[PDB]
Amino acid sequence: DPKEMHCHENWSLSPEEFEIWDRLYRLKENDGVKEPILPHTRFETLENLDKTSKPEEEAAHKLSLSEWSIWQSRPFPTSMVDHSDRCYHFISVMELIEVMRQEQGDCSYELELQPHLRIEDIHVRRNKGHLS
Amino acid sequence: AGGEQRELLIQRLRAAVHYTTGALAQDVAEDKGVLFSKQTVAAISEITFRQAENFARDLEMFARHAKRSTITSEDVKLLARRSNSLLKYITQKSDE
Amino acid sequence: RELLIQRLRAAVHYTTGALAQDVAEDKGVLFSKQTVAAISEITFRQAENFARDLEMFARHAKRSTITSEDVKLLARRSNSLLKYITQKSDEL
Amino acid sequence: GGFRKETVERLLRLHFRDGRTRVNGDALLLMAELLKVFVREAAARAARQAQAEDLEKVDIEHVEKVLPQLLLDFV
Amino acid sequence: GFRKETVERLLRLHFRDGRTRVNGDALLLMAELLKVFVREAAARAARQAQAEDLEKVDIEHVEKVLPQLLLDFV
Repeated sequence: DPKEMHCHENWSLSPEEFEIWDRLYRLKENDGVKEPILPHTRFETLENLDKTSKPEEEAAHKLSLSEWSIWQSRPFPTSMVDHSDRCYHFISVMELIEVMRQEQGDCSYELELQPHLRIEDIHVRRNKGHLS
Repeated sequence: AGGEQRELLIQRLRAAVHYTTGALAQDVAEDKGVLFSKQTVAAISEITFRQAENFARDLEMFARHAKRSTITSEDVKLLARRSNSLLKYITQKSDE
Repeated sequence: RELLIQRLRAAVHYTTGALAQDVAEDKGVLFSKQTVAAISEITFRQAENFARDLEMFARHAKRSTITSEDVKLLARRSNSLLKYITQKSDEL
Repeated sequence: GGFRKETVERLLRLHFRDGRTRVNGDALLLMAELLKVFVREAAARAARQAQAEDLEKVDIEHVEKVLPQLLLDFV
Repeated sequence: GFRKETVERLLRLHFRDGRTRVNGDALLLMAELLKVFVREAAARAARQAQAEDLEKVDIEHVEKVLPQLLLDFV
């Protein structure tokens, strides 16, 4: 005879839990804050199986993954899940980019590799000259 | 669920994930002595919903890759194979 | 050894510049040497991610040889990337 | 606890591409724990960012700061 | 774009086990996947430069594109 856990053995919220979500966490018309939405995936070079079912996706706050690029040169602590090699590779390129923003690491990257360029490895192409 | 009349199920699951996110965030707030904003909890709920979509797609493709229709513990281990803390915890709890 | 790594980086750098030249002439833009060097480093590091996943995906299907279905499994998250490659796998 | 087993199965079958796909009970309980770990990780990282900025209220900017590295650990 | 043999060297460089091998079809698919990844990075960075009305793509556009780029290919 447990009236609390009686109403939620299911997948959705119980009527007691829906009341808590409505008053405390639900963003309403009263809330002068925009709904948080993650941006969708969109390819520039592939056919996009369009996920454009929401034309309302600008009455909301699009979570930016690049607004804090300057903070992304060093690891962002950790609670219980350590950083991955995928994440460390992303931090390394950001650290590389900030080193190159100071003019230094940009030209030297091309310089240190050119003695190692074995032509048998590459598909030779014509230097069109659109690199500044 | 497929291509028509499934927005209601999405809204109900969104609300359930939002409630669970708020309940877990309150315990994190007790542990660290901070308070979470409404919009912060809504953002974490949205992140969790899309990460659940990623997890479902990964698990289904991993199960189908091994000529299986049932998602088992090996699919969850292959999902958590990337982080040492996330992989060994699974081995700590999937076996248990 | 480090010499083998530099040899592969130089190949990725030259190939990245050649592909960026095709994109540059499609949009009428110019790529900085800093931009191609950054994209080349991302491509080199992405090759490690792909290689590590493919090896673990092959062992998941009780195989030691990486096949085309493992490459398809890399695109399991995006539909547009999944329909691509799959059509390129069928045509080879 | 966190998510119920039924909510996890409903959420996964919402995004399953095939109808014949099923989930074992052990894998379903593993995913409920994995989602709870993800929520706690996001909340703890955002809260410690607010603490590093000496703010007792976690706002949207602290989630946006930790978000790129957070998603890259769970890919 | 990428040659088949260099892709085989790039993959073998990061294999943790020695018994792992790659089939020819997977190598040709991986050469295409790598070419798409580079072209995707260049096209997205150029589109950010176009949004700023700049015909010259700098590393600032790479920072704008890198997080979503890594999250779209997995």
